[PDB]
Amino acid sequence: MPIIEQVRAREILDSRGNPTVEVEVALIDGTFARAAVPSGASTGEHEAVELRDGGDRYGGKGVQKAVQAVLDEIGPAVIGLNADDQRLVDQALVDLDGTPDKSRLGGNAILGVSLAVAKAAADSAELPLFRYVGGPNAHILPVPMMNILNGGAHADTAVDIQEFMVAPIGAPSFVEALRWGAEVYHALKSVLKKEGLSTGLGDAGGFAPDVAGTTAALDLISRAIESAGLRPGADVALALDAAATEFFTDGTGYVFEGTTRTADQMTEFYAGLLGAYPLVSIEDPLSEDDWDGWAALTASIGDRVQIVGDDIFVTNPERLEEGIERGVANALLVKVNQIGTLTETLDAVTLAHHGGYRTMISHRSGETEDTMIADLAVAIGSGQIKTGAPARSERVAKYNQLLRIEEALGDAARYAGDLAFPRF
Amino acid sequence: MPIIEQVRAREILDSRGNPTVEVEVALIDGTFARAAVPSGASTGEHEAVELRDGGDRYGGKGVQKAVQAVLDEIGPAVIGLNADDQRLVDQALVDLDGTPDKSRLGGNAILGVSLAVAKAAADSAELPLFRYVGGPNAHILPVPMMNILNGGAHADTAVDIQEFMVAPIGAPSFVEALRWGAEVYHALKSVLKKEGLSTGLGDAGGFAPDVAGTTAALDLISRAIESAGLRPGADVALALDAAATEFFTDGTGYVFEGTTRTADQMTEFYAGLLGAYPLVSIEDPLSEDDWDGWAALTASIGDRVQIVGDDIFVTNPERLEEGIERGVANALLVKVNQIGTLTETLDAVTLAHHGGYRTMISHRSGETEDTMIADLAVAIGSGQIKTGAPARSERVAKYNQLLRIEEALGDAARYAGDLAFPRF
Amino acid sequence: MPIIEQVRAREILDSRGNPTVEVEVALIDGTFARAAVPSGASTGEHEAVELRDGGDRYGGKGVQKAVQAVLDEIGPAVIGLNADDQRLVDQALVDLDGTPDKSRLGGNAILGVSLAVAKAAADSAELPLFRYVGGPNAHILPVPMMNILNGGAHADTAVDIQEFMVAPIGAPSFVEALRWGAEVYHALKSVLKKEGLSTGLGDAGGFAPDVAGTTAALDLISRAIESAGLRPGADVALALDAAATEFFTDGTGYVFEGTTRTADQMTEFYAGLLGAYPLVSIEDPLSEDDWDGWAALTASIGDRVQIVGDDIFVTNPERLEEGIERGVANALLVKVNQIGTLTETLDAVTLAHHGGYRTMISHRSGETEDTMIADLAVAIGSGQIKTGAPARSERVAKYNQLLRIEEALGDAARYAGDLAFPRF
Amino acid sequence: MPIIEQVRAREILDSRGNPTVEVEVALIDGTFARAAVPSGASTGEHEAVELRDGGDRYGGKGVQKAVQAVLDEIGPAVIGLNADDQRLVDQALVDLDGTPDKSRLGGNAILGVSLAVAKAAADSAELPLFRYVGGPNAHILPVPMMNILNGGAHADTAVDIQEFMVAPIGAPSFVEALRWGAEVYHALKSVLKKEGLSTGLGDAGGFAPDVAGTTAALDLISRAIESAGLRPGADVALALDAAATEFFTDGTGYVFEGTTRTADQMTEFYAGLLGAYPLVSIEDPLSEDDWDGWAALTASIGDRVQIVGDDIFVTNPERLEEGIERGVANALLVKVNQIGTLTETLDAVTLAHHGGYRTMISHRSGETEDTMIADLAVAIGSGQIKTGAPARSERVAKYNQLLRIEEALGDAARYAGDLAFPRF
Ligand SMILES: [Mg+2]
Ligand SMILES: [Mg+2]
Ligand SMILES: [Mg+2]
Ligand SMILES: [Mg+2]
Repeated sequence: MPIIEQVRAREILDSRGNPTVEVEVALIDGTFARAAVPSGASTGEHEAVELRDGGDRYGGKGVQKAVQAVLDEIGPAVIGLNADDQRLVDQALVDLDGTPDKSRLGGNAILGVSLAVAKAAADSAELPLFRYVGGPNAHILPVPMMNILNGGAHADTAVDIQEFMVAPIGAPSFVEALRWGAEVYHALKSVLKKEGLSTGLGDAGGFAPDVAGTTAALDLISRAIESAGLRPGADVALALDAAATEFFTDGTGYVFEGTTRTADQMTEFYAGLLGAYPLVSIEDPLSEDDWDGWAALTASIGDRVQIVGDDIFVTNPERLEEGIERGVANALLVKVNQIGTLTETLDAVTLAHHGGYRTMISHRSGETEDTMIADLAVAIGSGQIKTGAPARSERVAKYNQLLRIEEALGDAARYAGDLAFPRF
Repeated sequence: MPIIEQVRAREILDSRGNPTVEVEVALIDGTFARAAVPSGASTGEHEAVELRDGGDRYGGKGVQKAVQAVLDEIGPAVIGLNADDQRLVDQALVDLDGTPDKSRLGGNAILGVSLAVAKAAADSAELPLFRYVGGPNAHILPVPMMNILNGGAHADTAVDIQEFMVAPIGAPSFVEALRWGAEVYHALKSVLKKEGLSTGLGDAGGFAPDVAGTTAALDLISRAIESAGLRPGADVALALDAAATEFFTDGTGYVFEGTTRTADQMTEFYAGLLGAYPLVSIEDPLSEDDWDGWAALTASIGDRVQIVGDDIFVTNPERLEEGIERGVANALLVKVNQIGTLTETLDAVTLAHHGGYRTMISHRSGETEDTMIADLAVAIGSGQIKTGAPARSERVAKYNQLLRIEEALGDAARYAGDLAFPRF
Repeated sequence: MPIIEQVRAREILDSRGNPTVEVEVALIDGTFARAAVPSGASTGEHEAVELRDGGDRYGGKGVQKAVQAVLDEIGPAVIGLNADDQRLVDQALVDLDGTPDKSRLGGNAILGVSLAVAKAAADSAELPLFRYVGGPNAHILPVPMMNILNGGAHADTAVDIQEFMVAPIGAPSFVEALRWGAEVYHALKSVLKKEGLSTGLGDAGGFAPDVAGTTAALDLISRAIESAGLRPGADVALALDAAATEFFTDGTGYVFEGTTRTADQMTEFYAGLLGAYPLVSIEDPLSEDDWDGWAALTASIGDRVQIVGDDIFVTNPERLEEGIERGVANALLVKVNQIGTLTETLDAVTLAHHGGYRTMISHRSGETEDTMIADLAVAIGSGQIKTGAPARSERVAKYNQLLRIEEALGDAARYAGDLAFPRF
Repeated sequence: MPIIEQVRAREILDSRGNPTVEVEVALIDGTFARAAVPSGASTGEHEAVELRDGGDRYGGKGVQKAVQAVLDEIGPAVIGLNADDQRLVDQALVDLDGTPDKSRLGGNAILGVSLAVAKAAADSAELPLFRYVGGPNAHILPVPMMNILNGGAHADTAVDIQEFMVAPIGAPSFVEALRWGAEVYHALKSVLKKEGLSTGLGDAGGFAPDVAGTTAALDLISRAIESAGLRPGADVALALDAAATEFFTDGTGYVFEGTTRTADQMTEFYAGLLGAYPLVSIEDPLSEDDWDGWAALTASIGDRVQIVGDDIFVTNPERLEEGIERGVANALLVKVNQIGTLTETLDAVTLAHHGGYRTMISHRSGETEDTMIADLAVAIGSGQIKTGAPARSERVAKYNQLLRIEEALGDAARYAGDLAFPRF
């Protein structure tokens, strides 16, 4: 019954106003599903390749070639397959491209199809997406890791740390956790007026105030948590995405808060912040190929704090395996578009989970109205999601979808809360 | 649509000819599913309680009280629930019993319903059981851990080790792995005739030859592997279930091969066998509450060999958590009937997998024609199953079901093979 | 509507771990049915031929050639036929083979299809298999003839009689009859410990104790019946399968309990046991082509005791006709795989029933999880089944299926009990 | 699905213009079936009781009380039952009447319902009636036993033998057998004109010529067979229904061809005719309670000729059992209305078939347009039917239905031919 009958794509805009791919899949039983592909502002070196058109149109970021690839080549390869055979469909897509990085049809063309197929299979089975992907034990609502203040390559300030997140770990439920996050984001606006700092927003929906650096930024978020009537750490803890590749010079070191520092010095710095602040997680504290520094840092602070690989793993099973052997990080950031299929995303989660590593499902800078990642975070029981500040519908659509999943689960829902961060 | 409409149970016989519970669930959409409950010959102290009738009938092992509980109390609690809400159904069963060990309605009455509901939900979604429970990424065929020679409480011999298993890790596919296992079991019969040793079978379908002890038994299996044209270790490795509670005296020590030994001495013994034999796994090397010995042994040999907790964990999240904190074992044996629900089984797998621990899905001595555990092993991607020697349909029905799942997965199937045992 | 649309086979394992054929049939109305083929350890000379692959694989017992025959030749001959036309389908299979013994496609390839078609027709009619084959008057639950102690070619002992069965004839219902059988099998284990005799199992799930011979074996079973609180004969009677071909030399005589004896002497021996023991049935008391001895023996004791032809008839209408004319035996053992189709099985039953002969539906040494024979025994109202000891799911699956049929029939069920053996 | 929803009866006329019962049954799935009850001109003492109204209407033979019983009592007892549970339905009817002979609601009210239910179940299963009752092996077309010349209580002539039948045993198919029967009946009319004998018809559609007696009558039928171009015996054999109760005086003897004779003398007479004429069957050669004579006669000629019990058995399992023990007759006449249910009819067939006895399905003098008995004769593989001369649609409707069943069976049809009468 859930036989793929039709596949079409169109060019749409992402939350930053740049083009991205949207796919629709129709099954012979009348099932219709739609999936949209996110896009990162700055991409890892090792991510799957997005096909972009080049030329004058949309500053060269058009995706009419990806749309044409879905119609000319991918559609004809998957019509007649069963939508339930996700692995067969993703294999057919990977084999049809024939490149390691999906540079021929584009990670953007292939992921659209992989996701739309998974959605059509779940509709066909009459199961919500989280249940279809995760089975009947998918019930864990994740701690929302909300980026309410920006630095690094996301601003023109003194702050080299890219994202400052709040984590409402002490909340009893996801519905309360979301409210705590909202009320801290609103308090932080009011505190930014109090100090004459800018309340202008950036791409991920958080603030970019021109502050001294890392500790200044943390101090303001602590204020905001207290302003909201919540206790820092016990109620709302903190996390960073250093995105340290962005302030790394190839062969050279970490140009960080007006000094060049070694992997080991960055480590000293981070251990500093652990002592002074309620930190549950630090993502990309060192750069995408700094294999020895990462190993050193994990060994130094990995018992004290979740260490998350983003750019170093790019959701890539080959790269995560290298890090697990090397004792590199204790968590994986999961970005479906880094790898290009749902199948390869879940193989990477499996390697992580079976390996002792936690997962954090992540948005991209360039998001869509698509909420698949809220379903995915519950499906894999990550207990953690990074999908933005509680402002901008490309962020809030995910939180709204988590409210809906929590409601659907009833007394079966469990909020990960402090059990996501047992090192804290 | 998949609303529970009717629930009935009956008394049937298990593979040992003792009574057990069979449940049927009908949904309002016409879906009908049947599940049978296995039973262990010797049970752990901490396992969920089976309701048995007592009295003259079937040596007191009747289950007409469990059948009556399904009709009088459980049926009325779950009619009207949705079969897809496994967690809601299992919660309703656990709340209705109201005991920690399921001593009021019986782990046997509750598990029948939990399993039959999961089967009816999968039929209703039109998904094979492994896909419904594991999602579209369920594709790993497990290494069959085949018990071809018995000792301990399963014989009256000098052999204190309970089960001697072959593991066809070097096979390219599950279909070949099964054949390798069969051909080694058949070769071992012929080798047992050659030495005038008995070829009479026991409960798990393997041999119980009266041999010197552990090393004698290993030597005969090595012969059999070679007799089959396979290389010990590279093609067919070995595993034990010591079931060391069976030769443990409370407060006293391990009465093992004509000596009382300490946890540490047992450890010396096991490290001995690692050096001399291609061992991938040892299960219950020490007793169900020997928390300090287990920790010591894991630390000593856990890097060299999978260490499996059976009786020490009884598939119980509270007990597995205690072992993970204490650094006790690196794998969990998964026996649905030890805990009493599918929900609590998957919570225990989740704790294991997320914790770095491997899983091995297990049969019970008293099995049925039911093949749910073949589906479960693929659903959770355990990469390992312990469901008997390749003789007796209560064992072979599971292997036959794994052939069927492999065939259904097509080029999406992956055989766990040597990737199940990275320490070897 | 019940038009055969698809036919596929696969290689699976039987209860002895040797390969056998499994067939699936799909009808255009969405009906899906599965049937598995049993296999005998030692076969009659005149049985339908099993195709086996030869070569190294599985000791030459592979059935990939039978699987290929189902896909290459049988499938194409029966797609488009109506599943309800069993006789047309079986004729098409017999004509396509074109041999008298089914040596071209294999009795194993043809029976799989014949059985799977009958199952799909019954599902399509929405009738349980026993009702579809036997009509609305199929309601007689058979006396289970349970082989709890082995001799002959099934052991290396002094006992030349192959099977010693208990028959719970005085039971009020099949559910009680099964319990009586179980409780006698369990009592007999305990009595075998008491005498230091082995409790190791053989292929049919019974014991093979090294005892003096026939009378010794009977004495132990009588003890076991009494140990269970039942009266020998009135509650639990006895039956033998001598399988006398196994101890016959072509042209020479019956090498039986350390003497060569004539057909007439064997007869004297059997008449001896009738006098001393509550015997309801003796199967193959003389060899497969000893036409004159059989006639002599039937005339001598046929009024005192059921005499069953197994190897002499091989469920073959041509051979049963020869025996009915010659006054040879008063019952037929019915083994679907001896003849190769359901149609030819029922033609043989018809000849038997219309001829005054009773029928006993039989398992094979190599069984599957398939329970078709429980349905067949009720469908033809045999009042007698031989499907093993009440241990091993390849045996117990049949007894469990008889419990289910009894339950489905309600107050319409009748237990054959002592009305199966009017000579006793 | 095939749940009995509605049951209604009406009064209709039989082939003799007397009232009889017609029943309709509707199932909740929309299945509608109609059955009519035959009636015998002269009934056996032991037959099930027909309810008749008494009074002026239709000479007291009205059945409005039977119609009222179906609406007032039987309908309410069987609405809600499953039509497939024939045994449960027939039991409910037998229990509701509560008499041994069905004298409270009438064998006529109960049989209508039993038959209409069986028809509705077969429609619901989408199986022709013969296949639903007999299973997929129902394929034997019976030899038509055609009564072309009447005597006894069916005429006012010198002929005490009630029915003279032709049996086209040497025909290759039922379609040819029917034609042979027709052509002999037509030839016999022409031969009756040649001798100035009457060609006026009686109730069973045959001739009643005023001839000398038995041998005269046989001689005329032989002529007719030859006149048709067929060989007596090899092509068309003979059978009688003596109906000897009709010429028996209680305690006294057999007033037969102008003499009072003993059971033994009747026997001498019959053995006489065997020597002189190609006789395959003689029905009721002695009276309904002449148990010792019947036994004597069977022993004398039973090896030479089928001996059929009609009035002595009345299709009654209790009475057939008495005859089988006493060695009384070798065949049973099967008249559904003698017993009152389909279930009890098939129990009687089962006892017969399993007992070495043949069956002959029979019409009644008072028949309807109903053809159920053609289906029943194939369903039970009787190989013999007695349903009249090949004239009158109450007779020919059955033959026409056998043509239809033969056509539907295709190359699966087998004509019983000479295999119905192995003694000839
Ligand atoms: Mg990042
Ligand atoms: Mg164990
Ligand atoms: Mg035999
Ligand atoms: Mg008559």
